[PDB]
Amino acid sequence: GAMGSMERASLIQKAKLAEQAERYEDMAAFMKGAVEKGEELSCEERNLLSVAYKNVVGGQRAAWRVLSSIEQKSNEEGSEEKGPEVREYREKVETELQGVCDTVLGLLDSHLIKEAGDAESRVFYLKMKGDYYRYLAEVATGDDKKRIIDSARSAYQEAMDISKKEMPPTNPIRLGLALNFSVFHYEIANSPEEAISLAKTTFDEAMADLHTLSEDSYKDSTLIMQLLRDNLTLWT
Amino acid sequence: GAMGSMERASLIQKAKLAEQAERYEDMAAFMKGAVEKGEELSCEERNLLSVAYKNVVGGQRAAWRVLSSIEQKSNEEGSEEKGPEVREYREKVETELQGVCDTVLGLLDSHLIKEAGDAESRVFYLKMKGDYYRYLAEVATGDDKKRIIDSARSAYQEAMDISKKEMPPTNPIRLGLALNFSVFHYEIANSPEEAISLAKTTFDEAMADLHTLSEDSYKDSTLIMQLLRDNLTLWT
Amino acid sequence: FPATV
Amino acid sequence: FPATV
Ligand SMILES: C=CC(C)(C)OC[C@H]1O[C@H](O[C@@H]2C3=C([C@H](C)CN4CCCCC4)C[C@H](O)[C@]3(C)/C=C3/[C@@H](COC)CC[C@@]3(C)C[C@H]2O)[C@H](O)[C@@H](O)[C@@H]1O
Ligand SMILES: C=CC(C)(C)OC[C@H]1O[C@H](O[C@@H]2C3=C([C@H](C)CN4CCCCC4)C[C@H](O)[C@]3(C)/C=C3/[C@@H](COC)CC[C@@]3(C)C[C@H]2O)[C@H](O)[C@@H](O)[C@@H]1O
Ligand SMILES: [Mg+2]
Ligand SMILES: [Mg+2]
Ligand SMILES: [Mg+2]
Ligand SMILES: [Mg+2]
Ligand SMILES: [Mg+2]
Ligand SMILES: [Mg+2]
Repeated sequence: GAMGSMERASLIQKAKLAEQAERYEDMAAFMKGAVEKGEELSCEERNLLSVAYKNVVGGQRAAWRVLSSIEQKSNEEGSEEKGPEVREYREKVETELQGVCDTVLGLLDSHLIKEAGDAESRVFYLKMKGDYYRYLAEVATGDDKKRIIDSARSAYQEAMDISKKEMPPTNPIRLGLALNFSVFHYEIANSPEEAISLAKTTFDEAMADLHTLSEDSYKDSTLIMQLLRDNLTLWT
Repeated sequence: GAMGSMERASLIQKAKLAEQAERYEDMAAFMKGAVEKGEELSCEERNLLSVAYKNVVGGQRAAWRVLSSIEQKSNEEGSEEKGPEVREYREKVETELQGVCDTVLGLLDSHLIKEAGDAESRVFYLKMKGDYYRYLAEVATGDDKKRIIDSARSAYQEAMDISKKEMPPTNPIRLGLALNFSVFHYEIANSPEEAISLAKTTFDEAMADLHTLSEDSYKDSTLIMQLLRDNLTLWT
Repeated sequence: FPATV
Repeated sequence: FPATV
């Protein structure tokens, strides 16, 4: 790997520089190199890993959506045939996106999840696993769509089970997991009632736990609670 | 070249899709492939080429500035030594930026400029040549800084001479050339009086030509006139 | 689109 | 920074 000759601490330092410069591809490459040193990640390092890949795939998803929209318009009644280029370029972006998802899932499977025993690491990585299968599901249309959806659900469910046993309701990782699993239900799994139920139960239980939330996690958790409320407002 | 097997028209079509998806690296690669087909570019195609590379290098410049700022702070009195990583990563971004500039300059030199005879193409490409040497100048500190600055000036000057002879004062390419050459004077060449004089003369002459400006070019030209005024307000 | 984190 | 186009 191209990062094999760089010190772990230098990779972490450069991932932080890349974040400041909004160079998310570089950030992800640095964090992949750090993971490949074979040591567990600290809490701050997990956050750098997640932010890097979330931003890379986020841009790919935005571009894929633009191109898929064009492609669907091109396949409507009365649209002029303009050849294979829209499909080809959508496929190009899609394959790149799938490659990034596969890279993240490979890091999680070797060997971040196996070695994560504390709830704050295990839930975090399982959430990421669900998220990256969800992004694969967004673009999947072949015979593997159902398996991809099942893999996302299984990861989210294991994370949910651990989070309810081991974390308080206002823990930001627990809240963010529930936010995203609720979106999975609504947008991926054709289960809007489950999505709404999860968002509402999560929000209500977090409210009753606010009297215990730390001032340090308050911004993160209240933001995620607001996102739960935003989704509920969109869905009801 | 990786685009050698794709039809010219397909490259142009995909550059337009990439622009819509804000995939500027892809856009630039498609337009480089189109240029390498060996035919002159139309006016719309020139614009796609310019927008693609302007956005690629624009992001690199923004990241370089963030990292150079960190680097300079790290070299101040009382700053703790944190090793080679900031310099290394700034150098990495810088080398990538230089590579993109070199690629654009190579396309212009082979063979866009040689074959451009109409003013609207020749001035456009010479402006681009000045711009990409200017971006090289922004990061240059070695013995080549002066030569790079001279190359930018020579390109901008040839473009200026053609533009004043062959285009009306409110032509957007003429206006944009003058805007950028004025910035070159102020920020690169340590010639603020020349920068101010050029911006003022350009603005005043364009005002007196507005009664001839087409409704189609009105938005572009009035925007650039506003940018000239903005710079003059910053500089005086 | 709905919000995720 | 000053504006360019
Ligand atoms: C920039 C520096 C680095 C080192 C990269 O840290 C980024 C952020 O990492 C922490 O935050 C975390 C995360 C986010 C919160 C919601 C952002 N937060 C919102 C309110 C204001 C302050 C910032 C989003 C990220 O995607 C980030 C890392 C991601 C997650 C999700 C990860 O699933 C795998 C689960 C929930 C959340 C939000 C945990 C949350 O704890 C700090 O606590 C923040 O201070 C800090 O900005
Ligand atoms: C998106 C579709 C594509 C095919 C890529 O076209 C982009 C734009 O190309 C034209 O515009 C041109 C350029 C810009 C003008 C200023 C933008 N304009 C501002 C007011 C509102 C409408 C948009 C910026 C570009 O960087 C663009 C292409 C660049 C330049 C400079 C290029 O030096 C080498 C010289 C001046 C200018 C501004 C010429 C200007 O003619 C159209 O006329 C616009 O409609 C259109 O959006
Ligand atoms: Mg070591
Ligand atoms: Mg595919
Ligand atoms: Mg339940
Ligand atoms: Mg052909
Ligand atoms: Mg250098
Ligand atoms: Mg003069």
